[PDB]
Amino acid sequence: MIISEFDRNNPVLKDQLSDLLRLTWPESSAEEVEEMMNPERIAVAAVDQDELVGFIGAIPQYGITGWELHPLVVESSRRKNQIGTRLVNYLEKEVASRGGITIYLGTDDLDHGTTLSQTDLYVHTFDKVASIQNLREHPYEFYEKLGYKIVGVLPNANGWDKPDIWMAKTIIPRPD
Amino acid sequence: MIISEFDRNNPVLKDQLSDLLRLTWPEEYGDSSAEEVEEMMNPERIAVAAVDQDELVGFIGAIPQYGITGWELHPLVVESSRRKNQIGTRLVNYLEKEVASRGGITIYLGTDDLDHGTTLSQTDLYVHTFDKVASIQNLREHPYEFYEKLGYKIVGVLPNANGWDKPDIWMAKTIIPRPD
Repeated sequence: MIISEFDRNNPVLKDQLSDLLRLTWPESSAEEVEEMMNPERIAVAAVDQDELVGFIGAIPQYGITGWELHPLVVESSRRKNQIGTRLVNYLEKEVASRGGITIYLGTDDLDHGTTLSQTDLYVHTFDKVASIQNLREHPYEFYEKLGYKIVGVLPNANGWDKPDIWMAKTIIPRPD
Repeated sequence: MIISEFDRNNPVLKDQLSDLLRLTWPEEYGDSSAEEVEEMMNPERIAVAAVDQDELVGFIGAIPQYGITGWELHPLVVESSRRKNQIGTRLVNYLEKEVASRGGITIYLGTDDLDHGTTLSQTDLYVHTFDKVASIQNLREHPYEFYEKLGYKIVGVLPNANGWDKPDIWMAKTIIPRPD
């Protein structure tokens, strides 16, 4: 398996990304893939032989300092979590290379995956954020293991008690 | 002065909006004004105008980011007059009503602290993040408190968003009653 910057001129590789996004989330695909091919963004591919098994992207939202991690998609396979970890690490390195400081992301709790759903998050917001528990292997803990910290929540974002969890990580050393 | 829905077929209103976005924020919309005005008039979005004597004095917009339930408040632009905060309060209230009418549940926004406007800047926000958020103080009339007076609560911050110790403050408010 090789991790490299996504070659945006391999059309079948792009269509592989578009099938991957088609199959992981039924909620089509070519339009969003073309948004992910913006030269403004960072696009990283994880390729085994000529098969695309992983893709990760980042959007510069705050100049060059703040980047949003979107999306991360890995074919359901063996070592899925390892490919995802490697892609995250490579993306952090790319963002640092361009003068980036922090990567942040939103991961939704749509079906009671965490203890932040099914509760009124405006009451003791940060006490509930600090005491979060993973109820159904929600991906938030995946990023928590890679150094990302929950720094915010959007109450009722996707419907009542279906919030978005905001996680961030500063990927370069603090100046001293 | 009247707050009403922005007429997306008014080129005169559009050019007034592009003049306001140019003059209030020369940094952002000096070259982006026609482009971003056309981006702000997307029919999926909400566009609300504040007009006094056929002059566009205020504008507020909202983007549906989470289906139709979660909306981001962007942008809010008021001409620098003595009634700036009244116009803004007025626009926020009208926008909340608009978003609720369209099936929206929560409106959220980001307000950046670039130069020590609050106590959340000029510090490592990764050290005692939520205690520093809870003990926040407005040092130089930062807009976060303007939104706090309108019912918005700080629900998150992004440390080092705009550079080291120049964070973004995330605020949210749910605009419809809790169903029982």
